[PDB]
Amino acid sequence: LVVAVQADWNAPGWF
Repeated sequence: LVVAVQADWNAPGWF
C-alpha cells in the first residue's frame, strides 16, 4: 500500500 520497496495491495511498496 506504499511507494518504496516491492509491490503491495495497490502500490509499489510494502513498508
